[PDB]
Amino acid sequence: MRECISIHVGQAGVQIGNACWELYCLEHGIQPDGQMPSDKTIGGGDDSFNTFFSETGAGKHVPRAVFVDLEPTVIDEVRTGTYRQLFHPEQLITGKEDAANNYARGHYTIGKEIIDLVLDRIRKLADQCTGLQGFLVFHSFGGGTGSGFTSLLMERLSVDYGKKSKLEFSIYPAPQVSTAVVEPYNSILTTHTTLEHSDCAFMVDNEAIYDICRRNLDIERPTYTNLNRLISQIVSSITASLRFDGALNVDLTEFQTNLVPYPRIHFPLATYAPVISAEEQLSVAEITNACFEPANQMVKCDPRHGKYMACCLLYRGDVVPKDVNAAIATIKTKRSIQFVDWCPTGFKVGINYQPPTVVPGGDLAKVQRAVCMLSNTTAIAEAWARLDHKFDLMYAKRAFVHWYVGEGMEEGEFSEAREDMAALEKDYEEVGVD
Amino acid sequence: VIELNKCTSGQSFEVILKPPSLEEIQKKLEAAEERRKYQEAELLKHLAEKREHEREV
Amino acid sequence: MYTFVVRDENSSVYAEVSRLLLATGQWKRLRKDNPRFNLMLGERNRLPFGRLGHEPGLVQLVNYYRGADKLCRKASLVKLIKTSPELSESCTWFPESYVIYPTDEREVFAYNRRREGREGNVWIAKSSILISSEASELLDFIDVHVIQKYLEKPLLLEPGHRKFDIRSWVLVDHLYNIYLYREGVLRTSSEPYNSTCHLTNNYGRYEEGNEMFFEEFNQYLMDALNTTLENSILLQIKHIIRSCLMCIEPAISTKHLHYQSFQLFGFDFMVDEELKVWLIEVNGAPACAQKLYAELCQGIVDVAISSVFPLASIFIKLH
Amino acid sequence: MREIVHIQAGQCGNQIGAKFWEVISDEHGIDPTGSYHGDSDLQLERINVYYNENKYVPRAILVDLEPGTMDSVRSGPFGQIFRPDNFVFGQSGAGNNWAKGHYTEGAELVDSVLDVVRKESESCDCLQGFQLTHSLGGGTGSGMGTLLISKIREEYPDRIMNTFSVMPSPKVSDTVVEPYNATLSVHQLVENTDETYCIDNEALYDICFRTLKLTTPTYGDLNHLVSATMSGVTTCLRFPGQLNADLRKLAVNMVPFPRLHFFMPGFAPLTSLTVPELTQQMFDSKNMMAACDPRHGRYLTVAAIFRGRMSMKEVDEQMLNVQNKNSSYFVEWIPNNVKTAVCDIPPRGLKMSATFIGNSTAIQELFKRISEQFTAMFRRKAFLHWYTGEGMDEMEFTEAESNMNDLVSEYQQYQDA
Ligand SMILES: */C1=C\C(=O)C/C(C)=C\C=C\C(=O)O[C@H]([C@H](O)NC(=O)/C=C\C=C\C)C/C(C)=C/[C@@H]2COC[C@H](C1)O2
Ligand SMILES: Nc1nc2c(ncn2[C@@H]2O[C@H](COP(=O)(O)OP(=O)(O)OP(=O)(O)O)[C@@H](O)[C@H]2O)c(=O)[nH]1
Ligand SMILES: Nc1ncnc2c1ncn2[C@@H]1O[C@H](COP(=O)(O)OP(=O)(O)CP(=O)(O)O)[C@@H](O)[C@H]1O
Ligand SMILES: Nc1nc2c(ncn2[C@@H]2O[C@H](COP(=O)(O)OP(=O)(O)O)[C@@H](O)[C@H]2O)c(=O)[nH]1
Ligand SMILES: [Ca+2]
Ligand SMILES: [Ca+2]
Ligand SMILES: [Ca+2]
Ligand SMILES: [Cl-]
Ligand SMILES: [Mg+2]
Ligand SMILES: [Mg+2]
Ligand SMILES: [Mg+2]
Repeated sequence: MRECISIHVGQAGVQIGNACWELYCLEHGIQPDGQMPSDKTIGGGDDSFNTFFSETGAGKHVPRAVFVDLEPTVIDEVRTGTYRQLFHPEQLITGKEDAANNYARGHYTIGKEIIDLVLDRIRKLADQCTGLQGFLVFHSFGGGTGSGFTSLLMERLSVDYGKKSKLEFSIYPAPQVSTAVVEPYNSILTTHTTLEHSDCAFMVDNEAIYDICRRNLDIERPTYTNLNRLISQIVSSITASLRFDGALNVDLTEFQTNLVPYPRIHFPLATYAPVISAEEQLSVAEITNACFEPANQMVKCDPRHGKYMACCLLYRGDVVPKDVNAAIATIKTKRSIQFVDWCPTGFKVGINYQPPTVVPGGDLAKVQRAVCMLSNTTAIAEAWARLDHKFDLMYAKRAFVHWYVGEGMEEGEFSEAREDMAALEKDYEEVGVD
Repeated sequence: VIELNKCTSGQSFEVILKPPSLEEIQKKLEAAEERRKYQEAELLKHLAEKREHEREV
Repeated sequence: MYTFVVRDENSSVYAEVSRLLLATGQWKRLRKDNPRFNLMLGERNRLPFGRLGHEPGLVQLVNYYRGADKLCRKASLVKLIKTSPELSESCTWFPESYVIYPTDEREVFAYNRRREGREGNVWIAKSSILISSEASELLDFIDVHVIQKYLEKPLLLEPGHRKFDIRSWVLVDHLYNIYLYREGVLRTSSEPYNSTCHLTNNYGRYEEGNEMFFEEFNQYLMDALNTTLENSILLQIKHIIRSCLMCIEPAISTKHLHYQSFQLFGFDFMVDEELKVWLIEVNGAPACAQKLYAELCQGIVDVAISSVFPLASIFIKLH
Repeated sequence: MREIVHIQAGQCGNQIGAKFWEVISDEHGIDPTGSYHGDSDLQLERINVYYNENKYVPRAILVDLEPGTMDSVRSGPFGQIFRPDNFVFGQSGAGNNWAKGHYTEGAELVDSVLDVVRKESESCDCLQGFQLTHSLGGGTGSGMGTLLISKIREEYPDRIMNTFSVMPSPKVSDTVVEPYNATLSVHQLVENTDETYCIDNEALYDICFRTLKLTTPTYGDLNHLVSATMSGVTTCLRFPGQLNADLRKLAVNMVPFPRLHFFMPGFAPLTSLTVPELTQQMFDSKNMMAACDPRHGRYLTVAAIFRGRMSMKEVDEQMLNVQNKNSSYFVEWIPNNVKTAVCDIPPRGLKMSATFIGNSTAIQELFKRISEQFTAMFRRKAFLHWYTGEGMDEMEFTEAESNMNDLVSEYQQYQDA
């Protein structure tokens, strides 16, 4: 057993973290006070769920997590909410004044002053680990904290935990819910500074989640609470292999091995099904087919018009291999699934037999079987092209640049970040198009 | 179908259809802080010039 | 009010659609890089499909199918036919073809089989032109091409012993309905065929602009060959259109997609002297014969655009 | 990013400021004695932004160079809610003269104002910044107000400075020298505010007269509009929500270039009631308060605030409709430049309302009008003796006119781009 530390940065990171830990408690039979009656080893152990939870003598199961935000109102909701007793104050870090949607403010001006405290709190968690595998880092692209503080943190984690893996869950900006015109800037600045430091990053476009909530959950105007419940299901599907017994994706290194053959192209597409409203049960073939439908993806884009480098199917519930194989056969003859020439055309499959857990009085119906597909396709680069074009339109007139320069950033950091992104778009193109 | 592993909690397998520095960070942050300090000193200088004109009027 | 942008200034078809849309009074043309459009009349190359369908509250439509290039380049059509089971290596209505790079089907280019069998052994090399009965001429010339069997027995129009090709215009809407415009055109040679007179791209003598329309070809087929255009030729044309377009549909359909596509294609056919129709080419960005612009362009507006954006049949539907 | 400190200076500044505090006190359930007597938790959640604490006192400093208007304020409806020490006034008046406000009488009082600003700032947990209400056309709000801003920026250079600035018009005018005082003031604002809401008195007048059919508007009727609009544009600072929730975040979303921070506010409804009606009204020039036609320029950025119980779905729809309809008036090189917020609590007397804040290049028209009225006099040096007798030289006027014409050109540049 090797531990994983989760770090939740800024509003989106923290609020998604609170939804994930709540769901993790429900999947593992951990109560709000941290008690877990099914755990028969009091005060410790090396079960699979101990990757995510430590234990106290009194039998409390404590998330291996840190929450950081540059203003206090989000993390105060963690301190007073349902799962408050899970956490101790050292895990919860707040400043007084936020980054005002400005990467430079998060990274340089305020980042400089709180980074050491954050690293101390993470080290207290690291020191209780026998074999820390690494970090899962949750943040927005668009916020000043989620963008600017995260990139600073990622750099300092490479320095202090050089052999450790780092995975991201990153919220890509969407105008129907975004709070800042400058989000493209923030997204590009943080992607440029973080790219060398992250081994695998799962991007979730708020646009896609919003649309799934509207179309499949019949919510007219999704809130963050609705979005975060859905996001946490996908996150849980991805981390299940670390927290339950299994032979697939059982450590963070294997995420890279199995999904990322080229270090810069480390952004797998997640597709999830089924999403059914809590106000008619789908077969293995149906849910697997649904993984090739753009409407179920976490980022809207067209995989038919790129190439796959890897594909992992993560099932939960009543699924047996024979049904998976028959469904793969079917779908191969109906669909445009082209791998690059230097990778095998194939699927890694994991099945966990416990169905998905739903949050009581959530929007999501209980199902008998669900699947998350992680595919590393070049089609996800469509999302980089969208953002880069937005960046270009504003940067050409230097709109809003003075805000960043005024926090002590140099203007050349913009064009350097941008150039890095143009080389990324070109990398995807070379891998992906004949 | 390769690498079939089974336990009580599930199973996993593979289907193949076809083969083929602290100091540099410190420095960057401090250079930015120095640029913030410079722009602030330029501003206080300009404000001081205004105070002088006020006194002259 | 609907909004549209124009990103291809040299499209005669879309210049006319543009003009028609504005005269309804219910469309506004936006600047070409304004993202708030309902309709993109897109550029021919590197149309940024990945920027479509991300505008909250705008149903967005574009006049090209992404992936349709597969059908509409020489080498990639040949590959599509040879590698798709529903079309196949043995497809009866597409002339024997090989992709030749200056993988390469040089060795597979069957030339010797025919030489040895005393059969007509004339081929045509082209890309995206040389006609010869000698392999090394064609291979030399090419040093991405296709070498395709040249049809030595074309149907010849009388008077003047002369070759033609048939251009059919097909519109595929957002629902993947396939509409064949009921007016086609024969592009004629006006030089007698001698085995200039071989490529159909004395000019003007038999018909205005070396364009014979369907009314006159049908009359000709009746008088000289005792049959019709419908029976002798259009059954085959419709079969081929449908077979080609149904084959790529899973690759290009916009049915469950966050943006929608339509496209106008020009199919080019040859007719041999047994009244067998052969596909030669599919054009992704056709123009139209001068007299047929207004009718076709209106039809694009009714069937591809107003279908998705209602205001306040010239086509045969291939089912 | 909690507390704001409010400053109101001179007659106009204190008359509109008094009304602002009246209206927002009613919205937060605060009575004239400072006691909370409301129904909803939304009212108290962000109360600390504007009020110190079971009594709630406005974080507000009242400034004048004469006593009269402040005596009226103290006797006025909510007069007793202000902190007594927060009234800072001299005796001598400023005679509608910027030089008296800025350089002579104002200079003698400004230190005592700063003493009180500091005592209020010092008991802030985390001061966001300052909001000033004033006129540009008189002497105290204009000359002393811009003096105050410069001194506040020297002591709090990393805090946001926001003004509600009433711009003079010949048609609703006290003196002929208003253009001179406004021109001198505008060069100060350009340098030393982060956000300025430009409120044209002629616009307020024409709304009362043409639209509301008040056949003889008083300052009181103009101020009633203004205070309603100020209530609208501060909703995001004062109640729970996501967007523009503090002064800095608002600036970062609204101000693409530092000097172009002059906004046109709007209110709907203004009719002598559906989401489509609000939405169309809030984008109509007749509902806007700077007397500039937005169809004559381009929006850099817009914030739209809806208040009341309404369908958020239909709000998103209407907001999208307006932009996709008149997309020619939004610069294409700031993507997604219109942001919409919705607060559940409606203003007094209305089931729903909307407030508009536009950063439009058309605002240039307001600066050009002032510029022309300045020149008409300044070319004859008319009325200058009032300023030179306080120590100023003609060169300071030449420089202010130049600075204002430079602002006008900078707007023009982005209008064409
Ligand atoms: C101040 C009001 C006061 O002193 C006089 C009274 C009793 C009412 C004034 C109403 C008023 O100004 O209403 C304005 C519009 O004329 N109202 C409408 O357009 C109403 C419905 C339209 C349907 C199509 C709107 C304003 C400016 C109201 C403000 C809100 O803030 C408080 C302030 C009270 O009135
Ligand atoms: N999915 C989701 N997105 C969120 C959430 N909160 C914020 N966002 C998105 O995150 C972006 C804004 O960044 P935030 O995380 O709020 O900002 P921050 O990290 O707190 O940074 P500052 O407030 O500028 O200090 C936008 O694109 C939002 O729509 C959340 O709970 N869930
Ligand atoms: N296999 C074949 N046998 C006989 N003639 C052929 C032929 N392939 C091409 N041709 C002749 O050559 C002409 C031009 O060929 P092709 O269709 O390849 O060029 P092109 O791309 O310019 C047509 P378009 O303008 O329709 O795109 C055809 O119309 C026909 O006259
Ligand atoms: N809207 C409005 N304008 C006012 C009011 N009182 C004065 N004005 C305007 O303010 C300007 C005069 O400045 P004033 O505030 O009276 O002078 P000060 O006391 O020296 O700051 C002119 O443009 C007047 O039209 C008021 O209550 N409301
Ligand atoms: Ca245990
Ligand atoms: Ca590393
Ligand atoms: Ca004195
Ligand atoms: Cl290490
Ligand atoms: Mg935040
Ligand atoms: Mg062609
Ligand atoms: Mg006065």
